Amino acid sequence: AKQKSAQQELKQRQRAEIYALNRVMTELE
Amino acid sequence: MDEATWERMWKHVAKIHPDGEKVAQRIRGATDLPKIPIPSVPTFQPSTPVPERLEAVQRYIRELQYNHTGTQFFEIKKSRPLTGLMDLAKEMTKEALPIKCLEAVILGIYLTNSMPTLERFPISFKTYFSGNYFRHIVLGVNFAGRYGALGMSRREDLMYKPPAFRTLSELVLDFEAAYGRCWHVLKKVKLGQSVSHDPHSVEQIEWKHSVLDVERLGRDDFRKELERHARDMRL
Repeated sequence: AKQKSAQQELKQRQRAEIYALNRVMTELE
Repeated sequence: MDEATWERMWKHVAKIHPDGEKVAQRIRGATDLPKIPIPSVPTFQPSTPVPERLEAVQRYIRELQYNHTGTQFFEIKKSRPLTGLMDLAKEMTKEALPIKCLEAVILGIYLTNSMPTLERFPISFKTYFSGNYFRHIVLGVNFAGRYGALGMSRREDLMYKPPAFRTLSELVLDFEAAYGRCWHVLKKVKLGQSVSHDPHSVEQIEWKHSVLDVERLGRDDFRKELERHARDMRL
């Protein structure tokens, strides 16, 4: 319901940032 | 993850990266981040030969990318029963986040449980370099009598080997040669038993059925030990 769409939109936001971070950390070698 | 964990990761990034804070500044809250497509779990026709299936499993594992963030997103208790680890493998598939060496082994098992003619078993390495010890693990596989490996590594030659090696020794010494090319000495090899194909199995992975000391054994005693272990995996 509307509670569950907030947890899918919070995990999508985190994933995007996690991969942006992974890119930055990968190019620190 | 929750907010505590989430803010742990960013403070840990703040320490390890040179300009730790500006990196969080630029990424957290950003409206124009690249949307990452969720990787499709590989499914196989019964006509597809198992080696082609393994290439697809390895591509999917790579697709998730190696986890460089310094915070591991999927804790792996090596003593959990298989049905617990397979629940966790299912969640890696649904969350679709970066992974490291141990997580790819669990994923490799989950994705190959549909291949009963394929034997799976963990292989872990302890290597030494410049005063430090290093631990790595891959998923050894046997198909139609030949050996290969699935895994995730920071180096291309320390993960995927197609099942072409005629003996287990050749597979492991290939890994030793790859370690030597980047100046790591192979100290110890730990080989587990075959993993059941039942994703609901209540049994543990036996991670340490054989432990071989490659220097205290010597070359030929190291190879005969790997061959007894291969024989012991044909129960």
